[PDB]
Amino acid sequence: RKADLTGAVSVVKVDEIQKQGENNPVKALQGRVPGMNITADGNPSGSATVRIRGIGTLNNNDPLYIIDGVPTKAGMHELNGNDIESIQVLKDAASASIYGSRAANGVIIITTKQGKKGQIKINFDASVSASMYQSKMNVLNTEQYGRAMWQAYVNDGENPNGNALGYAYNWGYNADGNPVLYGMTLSKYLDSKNTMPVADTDWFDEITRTGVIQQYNLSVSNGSEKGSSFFSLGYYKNLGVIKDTDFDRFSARMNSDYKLIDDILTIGQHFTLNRTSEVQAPGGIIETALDIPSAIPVYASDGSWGGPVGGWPDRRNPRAVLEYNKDNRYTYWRMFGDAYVNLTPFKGFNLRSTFGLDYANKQARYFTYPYQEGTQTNNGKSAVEAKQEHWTKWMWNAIATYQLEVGKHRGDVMIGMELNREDDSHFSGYKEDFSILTPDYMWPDAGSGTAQAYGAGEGYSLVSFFGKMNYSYADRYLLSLTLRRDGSSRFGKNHRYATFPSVSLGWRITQENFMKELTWLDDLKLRASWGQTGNQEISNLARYTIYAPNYGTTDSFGGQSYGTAYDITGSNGGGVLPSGFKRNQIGNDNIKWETTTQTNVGIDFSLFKQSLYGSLEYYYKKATDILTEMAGVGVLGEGGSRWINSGAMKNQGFEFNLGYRNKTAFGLTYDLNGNISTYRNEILELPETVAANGKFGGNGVKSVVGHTYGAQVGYIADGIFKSQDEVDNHATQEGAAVGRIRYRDIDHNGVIDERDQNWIYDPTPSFSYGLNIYLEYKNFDLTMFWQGVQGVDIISDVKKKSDFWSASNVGFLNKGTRLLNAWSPTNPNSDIPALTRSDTNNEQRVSTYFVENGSFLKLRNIQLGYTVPAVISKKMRMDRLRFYCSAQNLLTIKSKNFTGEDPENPNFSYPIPVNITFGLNIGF
Amino acid sequence: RKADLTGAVSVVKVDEIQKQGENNPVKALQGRVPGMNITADGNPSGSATVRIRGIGTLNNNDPLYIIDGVPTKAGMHELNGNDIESIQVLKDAASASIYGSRAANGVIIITTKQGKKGQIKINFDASVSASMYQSKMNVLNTEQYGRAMWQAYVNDGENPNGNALGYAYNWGYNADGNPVLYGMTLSKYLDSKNTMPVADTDWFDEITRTGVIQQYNLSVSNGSEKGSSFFSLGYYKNLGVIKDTDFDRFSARMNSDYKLIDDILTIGQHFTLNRTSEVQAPGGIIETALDIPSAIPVYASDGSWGGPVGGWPDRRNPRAVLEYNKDNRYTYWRMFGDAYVNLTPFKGFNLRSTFGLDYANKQARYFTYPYQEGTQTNNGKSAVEAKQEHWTKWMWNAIATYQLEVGKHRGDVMIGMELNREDDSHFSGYKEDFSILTPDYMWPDAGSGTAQAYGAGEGYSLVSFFGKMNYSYADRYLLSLTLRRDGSSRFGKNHRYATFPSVSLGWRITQENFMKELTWLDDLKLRASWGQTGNQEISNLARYTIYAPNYGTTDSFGGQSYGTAYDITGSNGGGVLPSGFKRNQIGNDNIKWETTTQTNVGIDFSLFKQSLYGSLEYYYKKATDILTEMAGVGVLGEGGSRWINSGAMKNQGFEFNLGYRNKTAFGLTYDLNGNISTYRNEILELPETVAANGKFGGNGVKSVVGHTYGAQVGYIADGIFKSQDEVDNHATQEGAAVGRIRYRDIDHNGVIDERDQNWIYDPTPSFSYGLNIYLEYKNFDLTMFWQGVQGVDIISDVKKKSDFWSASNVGFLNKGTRLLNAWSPTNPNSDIPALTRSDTNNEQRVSTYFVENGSFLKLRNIQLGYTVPAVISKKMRMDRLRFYCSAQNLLTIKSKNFTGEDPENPNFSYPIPVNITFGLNIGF
Ligand SMILES: OC[C@H]1O[C@@](CO)(OC[C@H]2O[C@@](CO)(OC[C@H]3O[C@@](CO)(OC[C@H]4O[C@](O)(CO)[C@@H](O)[C@@H]4O)[C@@H](O)[C@@H]3O)[C@@H](O)[C@@H]2O)[C@@H](O)[C@@H]1O
Ligand SMILES: OC[C@H]1O[C@@](CO)(OC[C@H]2O[C@@](CO)(OC[C@H]3O[C@@](CO)(OC[C@H]4O[C@](O)(CO)[C@@H](O)[C@@H]4O)[C@@H](O)[C@@H]3O)[C@@H](O)[C@@H]2O)[C@@H](O)[C@@H]1O
Ligand SMILES: [Mg+2]
Ligand SMILES: [Mg+2]
Repeated sequence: RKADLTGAVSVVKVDEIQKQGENNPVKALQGRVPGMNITADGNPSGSATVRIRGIGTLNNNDPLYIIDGVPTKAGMHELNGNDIESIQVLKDAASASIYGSRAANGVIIITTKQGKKGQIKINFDASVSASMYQSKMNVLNTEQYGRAMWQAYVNDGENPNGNALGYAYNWGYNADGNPVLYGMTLSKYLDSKNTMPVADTDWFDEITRTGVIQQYNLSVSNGSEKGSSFFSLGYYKNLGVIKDTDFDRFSARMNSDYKLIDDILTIGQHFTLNRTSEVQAPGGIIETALDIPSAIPVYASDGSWGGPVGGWPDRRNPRAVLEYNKDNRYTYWRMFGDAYVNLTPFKGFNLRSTFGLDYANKQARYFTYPYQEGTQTNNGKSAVEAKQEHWTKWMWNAIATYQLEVGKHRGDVMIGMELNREDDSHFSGYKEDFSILTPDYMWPDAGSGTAQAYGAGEGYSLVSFFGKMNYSYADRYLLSLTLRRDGSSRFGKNHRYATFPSVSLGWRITQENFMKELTWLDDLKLRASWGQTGNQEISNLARYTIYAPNYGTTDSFGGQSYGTAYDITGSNGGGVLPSGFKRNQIGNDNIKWETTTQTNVGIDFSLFKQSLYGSLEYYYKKATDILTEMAGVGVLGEGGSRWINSGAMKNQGFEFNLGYRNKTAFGLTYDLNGNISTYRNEILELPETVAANGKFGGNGVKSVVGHTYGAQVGYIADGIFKSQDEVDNHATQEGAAVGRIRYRDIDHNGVIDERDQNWIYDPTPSFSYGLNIYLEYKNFDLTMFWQGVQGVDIISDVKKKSDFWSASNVGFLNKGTRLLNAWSPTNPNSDIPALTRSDTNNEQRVSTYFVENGSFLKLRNIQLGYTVPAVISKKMRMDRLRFYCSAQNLLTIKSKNFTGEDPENPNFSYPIPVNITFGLNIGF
Repeated sequence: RKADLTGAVSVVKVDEIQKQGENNPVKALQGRVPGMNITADGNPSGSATVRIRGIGTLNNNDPLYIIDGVPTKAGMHELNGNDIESIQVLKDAASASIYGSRAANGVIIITTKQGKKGQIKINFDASVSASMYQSKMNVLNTEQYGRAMWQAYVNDGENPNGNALGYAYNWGYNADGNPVLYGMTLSKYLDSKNTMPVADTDWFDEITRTGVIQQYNLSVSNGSEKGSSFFSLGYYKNLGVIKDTDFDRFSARMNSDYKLIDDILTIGQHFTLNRTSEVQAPGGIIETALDIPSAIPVYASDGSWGGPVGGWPDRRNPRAVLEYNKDNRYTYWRMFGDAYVNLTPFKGFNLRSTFGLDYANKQARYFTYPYQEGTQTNNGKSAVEAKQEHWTKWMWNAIATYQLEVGKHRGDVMIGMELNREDDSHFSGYKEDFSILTPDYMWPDAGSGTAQAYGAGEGYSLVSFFGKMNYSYADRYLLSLTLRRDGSSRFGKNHRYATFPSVSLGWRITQENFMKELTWLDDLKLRASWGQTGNQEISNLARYTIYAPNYGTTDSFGGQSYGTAYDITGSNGGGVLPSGFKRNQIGNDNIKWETTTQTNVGIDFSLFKQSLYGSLEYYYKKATDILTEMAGVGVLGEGGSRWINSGAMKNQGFEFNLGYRNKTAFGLTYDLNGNISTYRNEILELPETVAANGKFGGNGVKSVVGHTYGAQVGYIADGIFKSQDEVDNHATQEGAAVGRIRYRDIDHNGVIDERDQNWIYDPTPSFSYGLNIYLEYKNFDLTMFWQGVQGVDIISDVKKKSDFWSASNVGFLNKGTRLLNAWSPTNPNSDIPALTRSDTNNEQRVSTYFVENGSFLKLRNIQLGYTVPAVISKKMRMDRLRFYCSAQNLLTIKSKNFTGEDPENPNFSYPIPVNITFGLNIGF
């Protein structure tokens, strides 16, 4: 049962959602909804990025979740998703407009479990899972690193014995004169102090482990004619594959409703409390682990943490970083409550007053221990940072609804007034100069150094007046008209309020009398919708020219703190220096709402006695007057960024969902759910400065206007130079040599320069598809979900340090194993460029070499279960007893062009592990 | 129905509690419970101090509240007391031992409302009240202040015109030579800059207002055979009489219970969330208002805040202080949840697992604005202090109970394991050097001055194993035996655990067959109890020798910060100075539990068909091995304080409760509830240093051992010297003169010295009584509650600055009106000493002059209500509709000896106002 019946509505089967056993219900529906992209890195929390109907705006694209009628934008990883009864996604502007003013990026409706009338039930779910690392990046060992360094040295013509890294090479020349390596030897200690012995260390294995996930839920519901109630307690814990990273969550949900005065009066409430404690991996931990060479031992001779010495590259120990970061635990309390009252003066009139509250508390204590890893140290810096953050959102809604059933005409008229208020604040203290260096002793009162205080606050408000009218004729013709008047505190008084209309039409062809003989065609409906929605998801202080007294107490990297504090006297400090103000941004009083117009056409069909159902959708989204933050022209200096309505986004998309469920003669019930979606995005208008800096694409070389959002311009790599004759024949370029990347001459001017660039990267897949198979046979239920993406290109940063030697910010870094298969006179059948120590050809530039085919098809979740027969369960008095074993991310298929692994996450972010889970469900 | 039936249990009628309309339910029962003292200053919050059975320990005496089986010690002002169904107070150690290990100071049982089976109900309560200031302290106006100053000057023999305060006196001598004042004149401006004009300002009226209190509660309950539920929403707001002080609170409570598996399994939960925002009055605001003379204007000539100039005393403007303190608003979130599960393997066995959580969050932002009030200023100091505090308590309880009903013998055997864990933390940031000086701009990131960070954390744990056995023979002989094994983390391993037994006996005389003819005697029961309880309410870090790195970042008054930071180089600062550690206290590994033995004897009677009921109780409490924090001997220096078991407290008390309810021929129902209680406290053992410093009494002159706790030693004032002959006849003393206080010579040595002191102050009332009258007549209900205290002495600090001139730390301060009635040759019929400018006689010493009779009798709450007749309510479909008007603290009677006002609060704390309230109750 769709709650709109005339728009693009996707209903998610919650039974399959809980089968995957994911903490975040959103992450479970990664590819089960057409026109919906869910990206998850794989960290222990269920945090993920959601994109509905592609990218339709230049500001934040987070969709507006709605739970029990309360809107929000926070992630669902911090909420208990196991007590969800129904999930509805509103991807159409006309359908989602009536649910709030923040429906620009789509609306997701989440309904919590409630006690069913006339029965009382309980459900206890237990789940234990083991997570194993699968995308183990292959890196060179000590011998492989030495061989690669020797190959680079001999390719560059330098003496390999002058590496000054403890490597002694016994090598010679073959008959053809190509250098050949016979053997290598290493000094026992990398330094002259004999404190860092050489060893073969698997850093990826050292920093990874086998995580343990435990989930325990207990829900009880009780219904009655005078009311109903529901109480759920949930516990979740996930240990990440990366060491010293974990996330656990307690959840308590209480829902109830009461009917008084012979069903005239109703009072209901839905409340939930969550407590999530998490230790997160440090930024770029995978990058640090990959960069550090395997020759560095984990522990030194004296038992201290190992580190680079002498000429080894300046890379911190990933194991020591994880050990020091294990105490950076943050606690998050989530408060999601709602109380509603409903009154019915007569049969057709309803008045609902609803109050919703969302209170978020975050407390963190970050520690900075003194470390000395060889030549890497922080000069004995020890510090503590105690941070507190508060978020408070409250919403009040007044709804008046009238329904009439006169003749064959059904008419619903609803009006509503909504008020939203959000207030955010944060404050933190910083202390230094500790002695014991333990979490127990590291408190700000126990410090003896410089102390700093930080603190900020902000907020906004929303006012909405909405009206919805629905007309139904003969249960065959449906018309919907809605109007919205929305205002926000982020705009000036002149442009505070804006009006948004939406219209929807629907015709049930199967109800027409001219096809009564079509018994096979059970149902057929054609619907169209044209709607307008408003977007204002911008900075709260957007229309004000912001001047702030940035003294310079905030930590900055590279010294570009831009603080305002100068020793005008010239006493080299010693006190409070004079301060001032700096401009953060230039205000603009002409900013207004961003108008997104959505046109949707849908065909819903159901054939063979409601067995073969499906829907086909075509949508066109056009966003104009987009509030974009343009940067300064260059001479305007600091604070030149300002918000302006100079954007234009276009999205043309197709979606197709199909489902076929049927039994079998011998007792097998098979249900197949197929889904496919495609979309095309385009940028039509953009400010000149934004197109020049290329923040939305183009890399600052060409304007992204007229091209897909996120498209990147780069060079074209036409293979590599296999001979000097090839170098001479090709157009002249800087750094051209044998074994180097050959760049195509686009304009045929005879020289390779900055103008030989074209559009090479397009982050738009050809189509994303999903397939869910459910089989029931003799109390055995098997679930199998496949998700695939075809026609998508990906930029691989791992390739930059796996296909080249010394292609990073620093040299002598550890590289990938496939680097051993580089081009050489001995091995001419290779496409990887020859190893070198100097990047004369400048191979770090953006080109088609780093663009790979991201197409993949992976088994997201497979589950085999056994249900106890009813007679045994009744003998044990149990209503239901089930067991199941599942595998998540067990198998995947990638393209041959993709040289790396894990096409979903081809970057240095958190890896995606394989989960093996065993679970039980009891229905006492 | 008492939940112990064999111990000292007080049942509080909740219907009368809600009649008073107080935010704190505890404050409502100020004198309705025998042997229970409730002290409330009168601030907008319902904060109050509770003492059960007198003072029985030298450490914190706060009783252990229990709500829904969850123990706590936080005040009930932050919780919603309007949803309470029953209140039980356990003042006996034997009865309260089984409810927790913190029952040393008594246990209060609070039960929340639950849905009654088979019905569904709603109650809406509205209340609007006005609070008016009644205890307006009388202070001298400009003319009265000038007259008093002239009288003091002429009494001291100095020239009154040399006061240098702008007062010019035209005065002369009478026939007898006594000076007489004819007239006075004042300069228009108190300063030479003509910026502070003279005016007659009523500071008490200026800083006080008429407060408004609003209360709105809405509760709904629904019961069924399969479970029950209850949901309550409450809002309270109180504006204090002192300006810029207020307290509001939102409360949401959800209770539910479910019965599954044919009543074998039960799952229940009780949860409440509270949000209290409060701005409190600054410390000593009443004292500051009284001290400042009335001649100081509220506003200066230029419109700025007025302040003293020239020779006027250094007193800050109370109105300006209140105006600057209005932004010191703190927010407090309270989380009180509990979930329990019960299983019955068969008829007589029960297993209960209960988990309770108490989470408290406090966020405050204190502002320090730059002020310049005449000569009073802070050198333009502006600062912000952002403080965050977290408290987290969690308790787990496992209870196994068995009941047998064999023959005439009833046997209950219960065992239980309880675990408690409390963790507290706090951190704050401090910033300075602000420019705009508004709450919006005052944030730590916006500051430009020195920043400080403070932070601390602590906690403790409790483990308890308890067993209770109850035996009943013929429903006539009752025996109870309980044993407790309690351990805490605050002690060492050797003395971690302690054992506490308790025994109770009871005999129902009315059940004996030898008095079957006593029809009038409906019921008579004699009970006795002897129990032992453990007390460990001490500092968490009590057994450790504490060394802390107190750098000196904490604000201190007078410069005694005791920080550890010295400029050993001698560069006058300019950086981080070297620091160290200091000893806070000396540890003691021999500390153990404090053992309190309570012996109670009770007689419960009920006569005339359960119409005249009552109870008489006698209790003896003996606390030994009391954990007291003794100070250093004097040469031990800092950190000499340590915890030791060297205390002994004795309490002998009597209580009597009576109640008579009866109807009348013409239709009047009268219920009278009388209560009386008395107690005597004594200290038997105490450490020598504690007795020497006199922290528990004696004022450091004589040991408090063998005397009542809090007793004070002082001189004896035998009137005043009315002539020189009286001075000559009396024993010689320093400062003796005509009109000065005469001090009795106790030892008859002929000279008044420090040894002429005796016990003068005893803070033990002779008896405290209460009387509640409830009258019902023709739908009119009248409630009248009187509370009286007799035989209590009070030390009046107001007298020190109302009966003397220049008796404070500084001179020329405003004094009371009664100071005008001082002794003089013109007015010899007076007991107030003659005015003087020099305290040669040293009248500031503790003496019987400042000891007054604190006996009082006040109408705590009177309420007249009208209930709509049932037929009209049914016509309007309402189940109940009632209105009421009430007065709180309307009338009081004091003793003639008490020269001041408000005997309950005779100090400079928050005043107690008169409340006039109108309320309505609706039962839809
Ligand atoms: O600084 C960028 C870098 O650091 C992070 C934190 O690791 O961001 C710092 C700030 O992000 C905040 C502000 O909301 O929250 C993000 C983290 O807190 C969590 C807790 O659940 O999310 C809070 C809440 O806000 C979102 O993150 C945004 O809508 C939602 O996803 C979520 O519901 C957690 O998910 C985030 O890690 C604030 O807490 C930090 O000060 C990272 O975000 C980023 O990588
Ligand atoms: O410094 C003494 C003087 O100042 C007060 C605050 O005005 O105490 C200062 C510190 O007391 C703290 C520590 O708990 O709380 C007291 C105030 O906060 C409130 C908020 O509801 O109470 C908090 C919580 O702790 C109790 O006070 C003790 O168990 C409980 O009553 C209550 O549940 C509020 O009631 C108090 O005013 C801390 O907040 C301050 O830093 C006063 O206590 C005292 O007069
Ligand atoms: Mg070219
Ligand atoms: Mg003497």
